[PDB]
Parts: sequence; C-alpha cells; structure tokens
Amino acid sequence: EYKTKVSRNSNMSKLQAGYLFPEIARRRSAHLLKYPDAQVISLGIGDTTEPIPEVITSAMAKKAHELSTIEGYSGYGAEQGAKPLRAAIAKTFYGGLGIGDDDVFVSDGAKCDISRLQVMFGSNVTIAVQDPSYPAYVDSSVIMGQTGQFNTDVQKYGNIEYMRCTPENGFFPDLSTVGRTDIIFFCSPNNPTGAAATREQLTQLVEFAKKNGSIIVYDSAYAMYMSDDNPRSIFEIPGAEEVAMETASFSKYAGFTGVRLGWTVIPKKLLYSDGFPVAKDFNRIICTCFNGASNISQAGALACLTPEGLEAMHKVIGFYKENTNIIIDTFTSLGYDVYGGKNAPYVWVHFPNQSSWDVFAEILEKTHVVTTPGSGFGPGGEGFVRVSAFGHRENILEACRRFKQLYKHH
Amino acid sequence: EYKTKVSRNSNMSKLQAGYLFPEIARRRSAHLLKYPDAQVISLGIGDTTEPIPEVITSAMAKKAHELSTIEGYSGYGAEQGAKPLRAAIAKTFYGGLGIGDDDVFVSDGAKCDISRLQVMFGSNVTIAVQDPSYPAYVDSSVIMGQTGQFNTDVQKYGNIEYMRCTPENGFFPDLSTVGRTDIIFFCSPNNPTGAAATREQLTQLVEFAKKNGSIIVYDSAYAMYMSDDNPRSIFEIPGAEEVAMETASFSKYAGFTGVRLGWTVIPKKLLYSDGFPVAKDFNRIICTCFNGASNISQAGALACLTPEGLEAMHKVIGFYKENTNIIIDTFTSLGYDVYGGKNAPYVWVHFPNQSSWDVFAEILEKTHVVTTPGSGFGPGGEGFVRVSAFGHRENILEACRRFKQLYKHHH
Ligand SMILES: Cc1ncc(COP(=O)(O)O)c(CN[C@@H](CCC[C@H](N)C(=O)O)C(=O)O)c1O
Ligand SMILES: Cc1ncc(COP(=O)(O)O)c(CN[C@@H](CCC[C@H](N)C(=O)O)C(=O)O)c1O
Repeated sequence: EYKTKVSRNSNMSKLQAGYLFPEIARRRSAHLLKYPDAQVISLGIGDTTEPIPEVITSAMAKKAHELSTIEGYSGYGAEQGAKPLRAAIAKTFYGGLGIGDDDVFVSDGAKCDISRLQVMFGSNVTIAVQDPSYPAYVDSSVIMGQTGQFNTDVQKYGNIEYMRCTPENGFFPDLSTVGRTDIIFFCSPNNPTGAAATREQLTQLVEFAKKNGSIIVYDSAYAMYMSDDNPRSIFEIPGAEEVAMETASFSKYAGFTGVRLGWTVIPKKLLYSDGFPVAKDFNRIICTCFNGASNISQAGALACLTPEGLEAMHKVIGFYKENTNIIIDTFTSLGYDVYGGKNAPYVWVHFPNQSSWDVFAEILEKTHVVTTPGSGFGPGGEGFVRVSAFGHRENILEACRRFKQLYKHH
Repeated sequence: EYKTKVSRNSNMSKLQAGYLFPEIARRRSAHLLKYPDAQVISLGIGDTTEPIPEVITSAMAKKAHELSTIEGYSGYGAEQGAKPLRAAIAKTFYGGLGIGDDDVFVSDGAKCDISRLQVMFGSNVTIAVQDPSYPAYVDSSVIMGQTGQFNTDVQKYGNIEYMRCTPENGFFPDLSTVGRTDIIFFCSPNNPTGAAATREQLTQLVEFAKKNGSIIVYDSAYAMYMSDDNPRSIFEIPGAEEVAMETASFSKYAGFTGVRLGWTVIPKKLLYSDGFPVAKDFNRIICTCFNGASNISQAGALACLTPEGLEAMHKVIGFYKENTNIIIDTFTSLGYDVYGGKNAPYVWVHFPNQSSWDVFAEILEKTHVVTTPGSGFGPGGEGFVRVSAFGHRENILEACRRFKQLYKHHH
C-alpha cells in the first residue's frame, strides 16, 4: 500500500487509549450483543435526557424562522458572540464581580473551549489537574505536547501534576504538597467526585496560584447544581481576577448537550509574565480558529437568561437533583461510602478492594446498568464508580431497584 | 500590577498583526464613527446576505420544537455527526468517488476544521500554501508552531512554502519550482483570486504530492460556484485517495455563515509514513477537542441535501453569480485588469503602482464601500483588491455606480 512521507504527530502517539466516553458507549454495545433482550439503563455518560423547556426552544425556532426573512437574516457573527448575549451572561452570572461584557467569549461548549485554551497556552506550559477529573484536561494536554509519555506503573502521563482528591482530604488537594505548574485546571462542583470547594478552599487555591504565578482554568459547568452555601464562580474570591479564568456551559442547565453553547470569562487583570493580557491572545485564537457559536444556539441561550428561562432551568436542574437524591439514598441504604450527589448530578461510590473497571463490568453484566469507572478519570479515581443522575425518573427508580437486588448480601 | 509567571506562547508572539477580517470590520466601524450617516456598502468580508430558504429553516424550526418533546429530544450526538447526514454528504457530493459515510466528519464549519486538522498534524510539519490565499491556513500554521518569524522584507513567515499564483501563470503555480513540504493547502475555486484548477492541473497537483509524499488539504468551500467544466472535488482525480483530504461548508451554499455547518472527508487510503491512517488521528481529535456540530444545524444541513434543498441552494448561488457579473463588467468597463468572478463569488482587481491597503482606504473614504486589500491574503496579493459579490442586488448596483463615478474620469 502507498503511504505518505508525513510523520504521525508524536503527541498523538503518546495517548495510551481512546477517549473514555466513546469506549463506554462501545462496552455497552458489546453488552447488548451478549444480551440482545436486555433493557439497558444508562447512568454512565453524563448526558441530559429531559426535553428543553418550551420557552427556550420557541426562541430557537423563532430565530430559525427569522433567518428566512430579509429583515431577520444574519450571516457571520462576531466570533466572541452577540453583544446582548455576552452582556446577559456577564450580568446574570458575574454581576458585582467586576466582569465586563468584553471579558465574555461565547463558544459552542466548554469541551471546545478547553482545547482552544490549550492551543493558546501552547506546548511549553506545564499543567496541574485534580485527580480524579474530567479526562479532556489531561488528553488535551497530551495532544498539545505538554506532557511526557504515559507511565503504566503509576497510570500517569509524565510532567502533569496530578492533585489527589480523596475522602481523607475532603476531595480538595493538599496544596502544600502540590508542585508548581503554569496552569491549574480546577473543576467545581467536580466531575466525577461531585465535590464543591468552599470559600475557604477556593481562597487557598487563589493564594496558591498567586504565589506560584499560575493561571487557574476554573470549570464551573455544574455550578448551578450547588446546594451548599459555596461560591459558584472563582471571581467571588478577591484576587481571582489576577490569576483565574472560568469556563462554563448551558449543556447541563438547559439540556444543550446537542445544541452547543458555552462561554469563557477572561478578566482584564490576567497577565502573562511579560505583562501581555491573556484575553488578547484568547481573542486571537477565537478569531482565527473558530467562526462563532451557532446563531440559533445563541438565540436559545439569550432566552435562557430571562425570568422565564431561569425559572425553566431551575426546574430542569431540580429534577436531576431529585434523581441524585434517589441514587444517594439507594447506595447509603446498601451500606456504601457514597460521596458527591449534594452539589452535583453525580454520585461517587467507593468500591474499596476492587478495580473500578471490574465493578463497571460487574454492574453492567448483572444489572444491565451502565456506570462510569473511576479510573477513567485518572489514577485517583481507582476504587470508585461514578453514577450519573441524568435520566427519566422511572429509569432512575428502576436502576436503583436493580442495585438493591444486586447488592443486598453485600 | 500583578503578572503571573506563565510565559506567553511564543507562537502567538510570532503573529504579525491581528486576523484580517476583524481588522476590516474595525476599519468599517471607525469609518462609521467618522461618518455616522454614511450609507456604507460592504463588499469586503465575504458574507452571505440573502435569507436561508424556507425549506431549510422549517427543518431547523421543526428540530427545535422536537427538542421540547419527550420523544423528539436528543442530547449529545456522535462527535463525527449524525449518520444520516454523513451518508447524505457522502452520496450527494462524493457519490461514485469511493467515499464512505465513515470518511465524513461533520463540523461547525471549515474554519474550525482547518484548525483541528492543524492540531492533529502538530508543530513538526511544514506547509505550502497558494500565494495569495485565505489567511486562516497561514495563521493556524503560525499558531501551531509550524513556522519561523514574519520577515518584513518579503512579507512571509519563515518555513512556509508560498506557491506563487499570478495572472501570468493562470493562477496555478509552477510545481517544478515548489519545494517539498509535508502539507499542501490548496483552495479551488481559490479565495481571493477566484481561480479554479483544471482537471489537468489537479492531476499535476496529485502527482506532485504523491512523488513528494505530501498530504493535500483541499478546500472546496466555493466548488458549487463552478461554471467551467472543472473538477469540484479533489477525489475526482484518481490517486487523490492516497494523498488528499477535503474540507467544505454549507456557509456559502445555504447562507449558513451564522448557522455553522461543514465537513471534512479523509479517505481510508491516506496514511502517515508509519502506515497509520490519518482519519484515525482526526477521529481522536474530534472526540477530544469537540462535542459535535449543533443538532439543529445538522437538521438544517440534512434538509439541504434533498431535491428542494438542492434547488434552493442552486438558486441562491446563481443570484450571487449574477452579482459577480455586474461587478466584473463595471471594472472591465473602467479599464482595469480584472480576474476571477467566473467560478467564484469574488472579483480580483489589479491596481498597479498602489498599495492595496491604500486603495482599500481610498475606496472606503470616498465611496463608503468596503473591499478587501489583496495584501491581506499574502504578499502575492499586493497590488490587488478583492471585491465580494455577496449582497442585495440594489446594493451591488449602487456600489458599482459609486465605483464608476469615482473612477470614470481617471481610467
Ligand atoms: C466537567 C465538564 N466540563 C465540560 C463538559 C463538556 O461541556 P460541553 O457540553 O462541551 O459544553 C462536561 C460534560 N461531561 C459529561 C459528558 C461526557 C461526554 C461528552 N461527549 C464529552 O466528551 O464531554 C460526562 O462527564 O459524562 C463536564 O463534565
Ligand atoms: C476559502 C475559505 N475556506 C473557509 C471559509 C470559512 O468557512 P466556514 O464559514 O467556517 O464554514 C471561507 C470564508 N471566508 C470569507 C469570510 C471571512 C470571515 C469569517 N469570519 C472567517 O474568518 O472565515 C472571506 O474570505 O471573506 C473561505 O473563504
């Protein structure tokens, strides 16, 4: 066979396996081949299941109709997003925190912003991540050339600072033990653990970044699931504007997982070591590497940020939070150490003395319920399984009765 | 003031100025501050202006409505795109060319695919580009670390092979003089010259890539504007499947510039030097760095690829092609050397002995019409101005009457 003379990107060669979530989808497919008549329930991939509120879909259909009229048609938008949407996001989520409309960058979702940030930072930065955390932070770091090879002894890529988050430290890094890096990816409420950092912990985080001269990339994708009285934005911490940016999404708020709309906030006072503002480089990336979020998606997001939209999102979130309660009560009743599930739609269940991939396979095999193994989120996730609360109510209730059946003699 | 100790990305520092198009938007905005009541006509940024056909928007509205129902709701889609959409693209544009549904990757547009392909290729590849060409190829290359610094004597970034495309060579480079690179970005019909490569020229291109072991990234964004009997896809050339991928978009076909939907095709027979299939690496990039095109945009794209959708797109394209003739006739009547506008919605006008930035500035100041300076597309664009044909008919006519009034007593 003919082959080109182009070398494969050696950073792609570093990746130890495929992306976690497509692999979960594939195991579930293999399970259906083995058990063709199984009624599979997915509590694995964190994918919204309830319809989008009518107030929000109406706005999107209205925008679609407008695009077929002379007066309503619009072509390219500013890559940073429509000014009224940037203004609505700035006021609704960061009002009083010193964020202007021009600090807000509208994206087609937080996953894409993470990779665009990584392009901006480039191959020469070192990163820290929570261990465990959402696998896109690590995988994007490897792809950008920020890492060494994968070490199978410790299940870690070289040159990444994995900050262990455990029951024994309250799922917050012991920062006095964390080495200095350029970037710190920090998700709160955390995926997979569900842990939301307190005001005091986030204060420690900002102070740590300030003394180390690091940039925090704060992922607030689940902030609106907060029940405890903890900050929802890193910008609630005085000083955060000198060291932090924030990335968020409508995915888990309005069910926009397939619609695609998020944003990133980069404050004016965030500067590189030579004094150059980080936001100006991000702006170059988004003007060169992106052509803006869909105009229909932006219209839907604008409708979210109204009294009626906010009420609708609250009801959606509240529904998934009640699912979470059902799951937590189930595992606690079965005698498990169960974590998260208070400030997040994920429950983090401790399966000590077992490998999480084995627990995943056992649950799927015996109950036909898909979960997510903790080790897919890094080596600190080993011994845990993440259970997602996104599902129809009857599906959650049925999943929990299957768990009860399975685990009654444990 | 506090600064972090994080070093700025040295690839970002390399960039000579801002991205071209926002700079044009800024000039337009500054002009409107100077003259708030100017009736500005924009023929600069190539942006569609006519409404999206009803058959297509009705489909998008239907999908939006379905998302509010238990049965119609869907969440995350496969990052590669809905299977029926991939199949529709594969059959409609590549039927008979040996492209499968699994070779097609649906994106939120061609600009975004260019940068995801560049992440995939990485910093260790060298590239060739047409000179002039759409500036995203060069700028994404600089961002990814594939280049040296900007040389202001020649107006080029180091380590990029700029392939000279001129009136004299028929806007196709002399491949005997082009150095070997890993990647060759090739746009046909080309932006900004409007030049469409012939079957003979694309055959030379494929043979050149095969002998050099290069990958062609073929941008066919304007292929449906073709009037001459030239290939619309690189895969029409036998052997392309071993050396080429293709990127395209609904932006200029259905007016989806704001809606956001395109695709990339990477064939099974495209392999790196170690035998590894390029498509498998692209698939990892799109699964890691992307979460799929909008479900509503995909529903719109699906409705485009039906008899009614194709008819509607053909009609819109034909409208913009008539605009292009009006613009060509205007500049040829004023005595300019004028290129393009046959196979593309751009007219490429030679202004000898003047900088294109100065011509841009003069046209905007005197006529309140926005154009694009050719030097924004690379050094081979110096001395030319690009004029876009996208616009309401009355605006195109009015712009041309302003050009004639400005230039008739001098030219
Ligand atoms: C901490 C965090 N940050 C960002 C995201 C992505 O947000 P986005 O929808 O791109 O605006 C998510 C959603 N992750 C879920 C869905 C995963 C499967 C999806 N295909 C993906 O690759 O994100 C999960 O962990 O099961 C997240 O949890
Ligand atoms: C040769 C070629 N390839 C790809 C594209 C982008 O396609 P996409 O809409 O992302 O699917 C274009 C559109 N470029 C236009 C609009 C520019 C301004 C837009 N903000 C941008 O940055 O593309 C122009 O040259 O004036 C193109 O010409």
